[PDB]
Amino acid sequence: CLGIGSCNDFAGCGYAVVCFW
Repeated sequence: CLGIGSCNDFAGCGYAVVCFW
């Protein structure tokens, strides 16, 4: 759910540094 990384945290919430593959 943060606004710094380039992928997704929790299904639609925002972005992540560790991307869930």
